[PDB]
Amino acid sequence: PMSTGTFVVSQPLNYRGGARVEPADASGTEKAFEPATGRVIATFTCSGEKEVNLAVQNAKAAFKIWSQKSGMERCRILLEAARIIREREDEIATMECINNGKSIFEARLDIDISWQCLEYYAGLAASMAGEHIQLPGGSFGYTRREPLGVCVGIGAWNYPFQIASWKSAPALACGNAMVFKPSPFTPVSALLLAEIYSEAGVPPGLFNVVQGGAATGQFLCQHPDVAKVSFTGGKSPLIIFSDCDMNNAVKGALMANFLTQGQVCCNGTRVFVQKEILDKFTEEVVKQTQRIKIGDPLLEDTRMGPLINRPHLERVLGFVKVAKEQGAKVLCGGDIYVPEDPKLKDGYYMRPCVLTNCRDDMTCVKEEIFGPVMSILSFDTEAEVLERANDTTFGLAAGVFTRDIQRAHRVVAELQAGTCFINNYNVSPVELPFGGYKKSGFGRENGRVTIEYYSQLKTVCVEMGDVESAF
Amino acid sequence: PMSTGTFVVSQPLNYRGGARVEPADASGTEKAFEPATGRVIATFTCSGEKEVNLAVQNAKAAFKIWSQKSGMERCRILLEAARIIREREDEIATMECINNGKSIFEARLDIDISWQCLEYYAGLAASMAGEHIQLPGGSFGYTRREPLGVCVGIGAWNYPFQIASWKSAPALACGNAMVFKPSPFTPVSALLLAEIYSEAGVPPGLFNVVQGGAATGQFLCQHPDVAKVSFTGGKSPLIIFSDCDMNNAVKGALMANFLTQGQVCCNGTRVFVQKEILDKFTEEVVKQTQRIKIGDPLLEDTRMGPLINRPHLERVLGFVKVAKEQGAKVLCGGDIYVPEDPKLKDGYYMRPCVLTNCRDDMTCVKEEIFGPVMSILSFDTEAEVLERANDTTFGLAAGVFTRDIQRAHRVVAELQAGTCFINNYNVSPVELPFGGYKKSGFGRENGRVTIEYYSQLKTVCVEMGDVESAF
Amino acid sequence: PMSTGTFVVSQPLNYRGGARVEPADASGTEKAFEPATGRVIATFTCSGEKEVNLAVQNAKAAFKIWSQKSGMERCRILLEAARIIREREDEIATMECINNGKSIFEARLDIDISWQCLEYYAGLAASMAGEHIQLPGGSFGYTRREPLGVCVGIGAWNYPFQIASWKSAPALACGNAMVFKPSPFTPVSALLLAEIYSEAGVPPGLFNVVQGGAATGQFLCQHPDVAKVSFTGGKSPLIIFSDCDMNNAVKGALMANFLTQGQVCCNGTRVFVQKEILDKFTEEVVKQTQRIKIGDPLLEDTRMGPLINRPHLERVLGFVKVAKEQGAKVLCGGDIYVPEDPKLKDGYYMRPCVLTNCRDDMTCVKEEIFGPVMSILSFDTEAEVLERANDTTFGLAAGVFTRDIQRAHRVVAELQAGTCFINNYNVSPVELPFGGYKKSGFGRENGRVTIEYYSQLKTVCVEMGDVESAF
Amino acid sequence: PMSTGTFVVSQPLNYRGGARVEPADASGTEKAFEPATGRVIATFTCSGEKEVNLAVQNAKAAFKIWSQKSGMERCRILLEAARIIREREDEIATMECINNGKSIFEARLDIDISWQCLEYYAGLAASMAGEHIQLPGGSFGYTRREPLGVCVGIGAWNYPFQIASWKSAPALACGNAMVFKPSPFTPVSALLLAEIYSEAGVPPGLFNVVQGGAATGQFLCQHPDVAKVSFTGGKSPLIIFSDCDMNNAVKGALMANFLTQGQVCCNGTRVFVQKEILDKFTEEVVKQTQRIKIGDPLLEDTRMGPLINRPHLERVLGFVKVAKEQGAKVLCGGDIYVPEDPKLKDGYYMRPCVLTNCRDDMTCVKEEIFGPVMSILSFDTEAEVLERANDTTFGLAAGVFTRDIQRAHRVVAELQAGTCFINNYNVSPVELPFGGYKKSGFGRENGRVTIEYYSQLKTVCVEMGDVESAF
Repeated sequence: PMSTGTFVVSQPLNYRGGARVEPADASGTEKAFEPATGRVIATFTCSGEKEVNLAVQNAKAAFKIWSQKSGMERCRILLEAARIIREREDEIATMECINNGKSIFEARLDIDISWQCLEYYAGLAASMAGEHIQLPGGSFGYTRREPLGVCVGIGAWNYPFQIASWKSAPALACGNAMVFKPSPFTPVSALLLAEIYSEAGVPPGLFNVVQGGAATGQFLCQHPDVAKVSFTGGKSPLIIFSDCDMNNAVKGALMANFLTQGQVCCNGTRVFVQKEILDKFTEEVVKQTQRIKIGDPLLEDTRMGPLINRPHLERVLGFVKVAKEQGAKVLCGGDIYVPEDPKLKDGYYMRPCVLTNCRDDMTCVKEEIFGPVMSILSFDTEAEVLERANDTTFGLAAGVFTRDIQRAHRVVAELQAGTCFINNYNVSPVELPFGGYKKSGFGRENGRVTIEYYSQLKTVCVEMGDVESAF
Repeated sequence: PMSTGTFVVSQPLNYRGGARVEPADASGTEKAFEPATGRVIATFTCSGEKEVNLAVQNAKAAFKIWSQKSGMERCRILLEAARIIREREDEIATMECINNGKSIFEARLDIDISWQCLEYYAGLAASMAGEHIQLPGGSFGYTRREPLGVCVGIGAWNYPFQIASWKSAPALACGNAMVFKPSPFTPVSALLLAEIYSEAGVPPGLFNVVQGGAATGQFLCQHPDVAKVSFTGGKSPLIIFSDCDMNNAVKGALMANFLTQGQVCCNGTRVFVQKEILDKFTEEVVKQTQRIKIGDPLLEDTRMGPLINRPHLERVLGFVKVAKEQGAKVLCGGDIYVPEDPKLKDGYYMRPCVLTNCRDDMTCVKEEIFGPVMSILSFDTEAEVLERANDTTFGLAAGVFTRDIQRAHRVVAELQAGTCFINNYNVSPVELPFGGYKKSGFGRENGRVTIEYYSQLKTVCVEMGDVESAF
Repeated sequence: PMSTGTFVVSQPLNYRGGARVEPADASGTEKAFEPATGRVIATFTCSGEKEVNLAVQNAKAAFKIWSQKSGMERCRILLEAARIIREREDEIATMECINNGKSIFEARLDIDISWQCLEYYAGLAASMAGEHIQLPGGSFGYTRREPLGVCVGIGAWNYPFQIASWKSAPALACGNAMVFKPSPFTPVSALLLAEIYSEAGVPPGLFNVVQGGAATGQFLCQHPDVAKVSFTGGKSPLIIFSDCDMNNAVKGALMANFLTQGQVCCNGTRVFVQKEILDKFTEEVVKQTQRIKIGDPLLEDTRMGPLINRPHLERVLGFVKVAKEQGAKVLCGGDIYVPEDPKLKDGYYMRPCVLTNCRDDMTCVKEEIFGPVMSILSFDTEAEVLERANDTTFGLAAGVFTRDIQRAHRVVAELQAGTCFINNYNVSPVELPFGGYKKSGFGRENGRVTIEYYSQLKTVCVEMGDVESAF
Repeated sequence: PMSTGTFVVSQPLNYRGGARVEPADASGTEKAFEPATGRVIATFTCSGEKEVNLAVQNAKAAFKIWSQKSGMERCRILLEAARIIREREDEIATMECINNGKSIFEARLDIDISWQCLEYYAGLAASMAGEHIQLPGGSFGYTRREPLGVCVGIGAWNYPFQIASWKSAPALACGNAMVFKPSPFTPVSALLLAEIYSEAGVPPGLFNVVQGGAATGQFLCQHPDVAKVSFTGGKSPLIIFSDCDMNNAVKGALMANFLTQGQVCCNGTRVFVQKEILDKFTEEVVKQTQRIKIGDPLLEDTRMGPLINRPHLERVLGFVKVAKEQGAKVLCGGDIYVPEDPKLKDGYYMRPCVLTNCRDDMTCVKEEIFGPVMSILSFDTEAEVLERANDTTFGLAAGVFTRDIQRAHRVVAELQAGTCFINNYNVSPVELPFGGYKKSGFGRENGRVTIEYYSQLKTVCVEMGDVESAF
């Protein structure tokens, strides 16, 4: 029932004690946009010290109720929330599209990851166990993972609903309360999650929302009743060898660069192509790039939406200008795009860019752009690429395309990237295990480790006999 | 063959590439003492930036060799190290006593923990595995725990050999190298571990030692080739109820206060005693305290050695003076002790102190002393104690003495302490699981969690089929 | 909308390919009853060899489809099944009462365990992973837990819907098909589960139901295409010491003996009471037993329903007759009960029995009755009870009532029972972890172990280098 | 110090109470041989019912002591046993060859796995923990893995010392005793393990040895005080595709067939070779097979020793005769071998056999020979091999040789074998994880699962509040 060019926020954008509330305090005002049209969908207040304290106080009170509930009870409520997310999926997805600009196609995938996340941690809540140890003379020791208390979740604008779910679901599962601060660019979708938690049966104040930027963030970090804060080198390389499957290598390169309008750090933007296939590959990539459907993100066939902001679009367009000044050849795009739909005339659109004759010294190769810009770097040998792509940090991903699996594993072994892809590339947030493949699951280690972030181990030792005095 | 009043360091105190070396660069000079006699056992150079660089560079080189060895090979070496520590135990324990001042009796327990710790992480090294996940169409995702590289360990003076062992054993078991900076108070024992690692078969420079203070520490933290750095409300309460086992409560109180000369934060120095037993308990506690054998730490019957240095002893005596000014009754000790052996005359000795008529407003009750000082606070009800001991942080321990186990579990539940003891109290470092009970073992969570600190998870996704393009 | 004295089966009681079917081959005929009224609710054919073959062949085909689906897809379906069980709970619970005779109070608790069980194994399906190991020279090894194929589940009459869910949920979560053979006494409720699995989206034939007894069972076990079969000394002691909480000890004794009409092996029927409290306890237990509401199991206030069938009721009454012949004093019950409601006149009712002056030589003390019969044995010392109750097997449970927790732990340590209760008793099936406490959860070991029963570990080794020939 | 043609057993071959004993009771007599010479090294008594009882009663007494020792103490003893095995390795390995006939080369590998096994389970013993669960109102539930009691380990003749170690280490690590029955062919080496356990500090009776056959085995299974018994369709295929690395494929085929004189079921004896490379491969395999050094197993350069005994050697030669009658071409070997050393003149030697023009209808292809016999079957397509090798059971292994990894993984997926090898083949016992690769480790799952086999989970529930009565 919701469409592009019509949405306007009509309710308060903070959320405390199970209801939408206006900030009690100001730390500034921000404007949220519909990137597809360039319309202001909200002029909202950033939360001040007093508003931040009301949220934390109200979450501390909920924490006391929720932490005392069983893992079984907590699981029940989180599984309900996942069911509500699943039922209201298209409504949630369209709202994320309206405010962020990603295609409905990509918003649905992010929403899926969100309710899957909830189910996973709900399951972990119901199956949590500590250790029990036997001590001589009937004595014993035991451990328990306990919540920390009020957790602060800091959002980002690229995956607003998903970052909200990903932070709250494990924190809540362990028995914590959370005060969530969305990115000021994207305030809207986090409130849908807040409402859903309430509807599911979460105690009022367990999941609170405070809008604001840096000042709000500082107030949250400095708060004495806040237990923990959950925040959110060379760029991600993609190595294409001459022996690879060309069609799959091209598909992978496009997915690596133009999903989420290339606005993510997990994007494999440094495309190293072997000299022999270099000409054939570039020809095919440009042909395919020029065919990407740009327009209204609510349209099912749209694959490229607008960029997050006008400042952001301008910054990306500046990278393109610097690249051709540094000697790169713009094969296609990197120009402002004006869509055929008149309602989209002032949207933050640009044609996806493919740059060739790229060098390691270039700032477009050295720096993360956060726009749809592919840098094609030519290479000759396996030793050369490994030497050129060594500067990759653990926090980044990497992709390798070669029919030789000895070569593939050898390249992956030497690469310092945390996530490596052989004959594929997935653009998925860092938190998601196994490179965010659809039918992957989460394994057990991801959950165990993220649970440890939102908890602490309490140890109890019960002496059944007499004390062994050294004195 | 080694005794008190005779030891003098005759070799360099830094350790690089399998040998004792002298600092290349200097950041100051320090004096290490024999606390039992007050003798200078070493005048050593604090490592400067160039010395810190040589250590990290030599360890970066060792890591490259060691990380490539199998977990089985790494286990083999760490098990040999444990065997050597076990064989050379008395020699290591006397060295620990000479520089630190703890009784031989307590030093042996710390050396036992140290070789047990190596055996544990050796075992984990041999049994480490990542996850394997199945993906549609014969594709698969998998994970590997990888070492980080060069890790920094920062020693403390209260458990020198044990802290060196505790930080280096997991770090090395993951495939990392380590540059260790002992407390400048206690430089000696870390070199015995250094030598043992070499003897066990560790590649040269895998476990390096840099002496120094804050300046050396800063150069280590600021070093770009350093992957990780492992560093070392109210104080620990002990609640004695009128229904408890008096003899066990007294034994527990003495252990909680006078082990390691009361110089640890783990010590349960805030002793809350119920009004009825208060008189009977204090009488027994003073009787038992006055019987603690003070003297040469290398003597088998010694239970109390000297304090770490003269500044620390003076600071502790200052606390006692302020306490009697604040209105506390010194029941015994808190005075400088002159041992009967003349060689021990300038040792940092004091009689263990018992203070009564203590208040929550007193600085001796509010502040951690790091000396043998017991503060006895009278209480009337269970609600009162819980309200008075609520200010305890998670990093601290707590002890409860009551014959009513419902009362015991109720008290432990309300207490915020990370380690709670029912009808006992163990003074053991926070790292040690299950309150450091002698025949406890480590369980599996401790090892798993500490391994995660010294490692990182690498994910590889192997696509067996074709790429599913969104475009 | 469903009530006692009106239900009659109107559909076939076998289930294959997503529909109810009449057995293709016979192995006899059975009659299922409404124990509350003594009415025949069904006359059904026991499955023959050809019918058993059709169900295993059908399951083998569904297995091939299901085992190829992802853990995530399997989880989705199982969570839908749990949702449907939860929605249709009262309808399932009344059906369980109608055929089995347990109170709706207990029936609801049984249906709760069933859908909780489903959710737990759905969660495990989505998080399943094998191991990944690194081998020298880039080679690697990995494991995968694979389904077995067609699994066979044998039902029991005391927990019909619960046993069906408990066996099918883990088997299905792994990727197996299941042919389920309910107890001929209770054929009805398993078909509600089979219909729910279908409704949830399970492939036709993944959960097939074959009616029959021993012959049907043998054919299933003998079948070559059946991977695995899941089947359904002294008796469970309850030790009441003179120092215990009398009211809690009485409540625990009633729960331990008269839940599920005392028709389970988990029942703590051997009640050892210390000489001093023996008189006081017996007086209170009889007073409380005589207050148990016997009647229509569909009534909310009913705590005791009828016994499974007339043969069973007669067998239990026989035990009571032998007991008074052996010298026991029937304090209350053990007599045929004729309920006030005329529609229940022909139901399998008896008054719950309390026997005193019991001896270890008595057959009522030596043998499991499977009826509401409590045997009170007097005892004098802790050493005496431990000697008299030592004959308890690991498969049984045990209960201890004492205010002294050292005594409690000492008794539990010496007892050979697999499940021990201190100051409580739960009557729960063996499969359920942590003595089947409400708000316990399942922990992680239970699920892990039961998943291992329904799966097998496949190992794959990928050689990346050259083969190291011994020759 | 020990050499071929000189060894004679001079001590009793049963072991009870920390000493070698003569069986109390008999069930026949057997002769043990030196397969290299054909000499009788022992004429020993098979254990009767009374001897089996004495061993069990003795073990039961040591269990009571050992089960009460801490996990830490058992670990210490098992690590000592591993150290003694490691020190006395060459002595144990020569004894293993003397009686079994495997090459000292392979015997040393067996002995390595043995002491590695002990270390792994020693580590698990020290780190064992149960679960702890929190229940409402301060109540709690906890689990503990307890030993079973007296376990029985049945030996095999192909890995005598290794099987003894593989069964005794997890049982003893769990707190059980074990009564071990070696294969009557190989009685000697198990006594070396028995002696070592004693020397390490194991209580007398912990690891007892009863010599005997099937009769002795039955007595052990039938014994009422025995808790558990640990016992020892087409054959293992090896698929060589035309696209593979020929030299590696040949090496792998020789390893798969001629290691342990081809006397194991894990040997990949069904060698399917693609029509194109068939001629080239056969030529190379025969060339390499003819170069295998047959002789004194104690000689360092020996790769093939004699077969276990005269009957086995004769049975294998019979298979070769039937094969050429069925139409197979003996390319090399399958003939009695007379070694140049005159002391080995009556040893059970034969030349390793290579058969070509093999059919699926042949008994040499259908049946497991347990001798050095390779059956080369020609094939044309991938679909054909998968159809011909489908009959492989889960208990068997499989090997695939192809440069195409998609093909390799596709073949491995379709194969029903429990262990699959890509571009390699390891002949290792089933118990060993990750196809028994040298620097593999055991991972965590293997140990977890073999501990569960030798233990039972005891659950304790502590009620802190009031009993919730249904009545």
